[PDB]
Amino acid sequence: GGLETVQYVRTHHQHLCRENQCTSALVKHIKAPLHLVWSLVRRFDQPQKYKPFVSRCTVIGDPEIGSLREVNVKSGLPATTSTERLELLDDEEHILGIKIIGGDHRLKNYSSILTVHPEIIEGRAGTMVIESFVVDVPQGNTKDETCYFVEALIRCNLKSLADVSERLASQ
Ligand SMILES: CC1=CC(=O)CC(C)(C)[C@@]1(O)/C=C/C(C)=C\C(=O)O
Repeated sequence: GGLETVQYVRTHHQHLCRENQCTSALVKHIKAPLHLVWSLVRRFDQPQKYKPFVSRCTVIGDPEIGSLREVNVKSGLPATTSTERLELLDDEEHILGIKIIGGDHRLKNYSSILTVHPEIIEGRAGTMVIESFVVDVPQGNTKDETCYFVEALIRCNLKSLADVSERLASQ
């Protein structure tokens, strides 16, 4: 199911990419009810409640579909700021899509789709999160390098999402 979407994206989808584009998917299992995980992920205006590298986020007006956020990130990264647009938010089906449309970083034409799914983990309510992205390969890099570096960032985000969710769940 999870491993299945990951194999389809890394193979079929990667086959569909432009030569200067790459794509992958990450799966994370989280020992918390879907309501808790979804309540964190859906907050387009508050990524810093679980994304470890976001220092600041500004949204003017309601964080509704089509809005923009400006995020500042912590020191130590090849970036200081990113402007991102909310492309999709479906509270009934639990799907979130974003596109990065500006900033001083190296990710051009980055789009992500994140979905959240209910499951059982050791006889308890759990949640599976799948996040997939497509992004351009910056000039002097390869698809592999770009994918692995972006994957590291998403894994940090989903691990932190899991930690926060499971902490909240134990209450
Ligand atoms: C942590 C970081 C480092 C960069 O080099 C680019 C950028 C500033 C966009 C970024 O916020 C990337 C965040 C990503 C890929 C996904 C997300 O947050 O859902």
